[PDB]
Amino acid sequence: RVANCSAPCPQDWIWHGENCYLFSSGSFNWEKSQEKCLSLDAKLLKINSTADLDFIQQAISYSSFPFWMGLSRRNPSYPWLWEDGSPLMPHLFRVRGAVSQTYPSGTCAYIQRGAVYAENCILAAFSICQKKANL
Amino acid sequence: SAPCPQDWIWHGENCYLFSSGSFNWEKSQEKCLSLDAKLLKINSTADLDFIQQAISYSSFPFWMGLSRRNPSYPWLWEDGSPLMPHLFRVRGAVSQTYPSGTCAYIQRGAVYAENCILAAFSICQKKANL
Repeated sequence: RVANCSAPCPQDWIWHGENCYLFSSGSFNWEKSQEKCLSLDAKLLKINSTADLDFIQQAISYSSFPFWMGLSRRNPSYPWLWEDGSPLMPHLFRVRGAVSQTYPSGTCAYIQRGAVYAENCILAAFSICQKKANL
Repeated sequence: SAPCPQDWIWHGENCYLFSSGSFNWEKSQEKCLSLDAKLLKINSTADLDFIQQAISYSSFPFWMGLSRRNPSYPWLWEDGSPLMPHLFRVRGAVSQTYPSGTCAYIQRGAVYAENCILAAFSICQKKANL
């Protein structure tokens, strides 16, 4: 039961800093991508520092695909919030794009080619999960 | 004692790494050795599946440790072992002779034959500390 050595991260994940990262298998709407990470006892990507940003941009340099992050905005009236209920801080980046009240279930942000964008949560895209590294 | 270093992908008995630059087969092999690794070697259908998963989101060609001098030589990995019969089927330029031989790479889930002289990204692998 108590770990013989215990790896920082599970197999197929990527270890960097105090975190483990897992790249989605395919395209799913935001709500589902969220369910996928929660089921693994993790969460959607939350960039909380420059090092995280550097790592992700590099780990996603090989792709042109959109990767959902755990950031959403119910509608224009509301603010951009991460999954843990905390606000979006300025310094890191800006989410360009539309926040439409016609969108069925709010607006969600994704990362693609280094820049962050806004989109109808209902659409499908790849995602990135994250958990603290086992140390 | 961590299985693999940061940025590597721990899967089964090994660690895996996507290269930072696009080079010819020779230079790519040099780069993997420099990292105490070798070019990717697929020992089964499970290896291949894991690879495609990791490369799903990319349309780039990734060199692997498979090659031969010309169509008269069979496909062999760097270590000398042959290509297992039922793993995959190498497509593309399989009937040509290149001064620097024909090398293989994975792109879009499929394996192709190409002039070793050409550029491509690569996948390096090494044993994990278990």
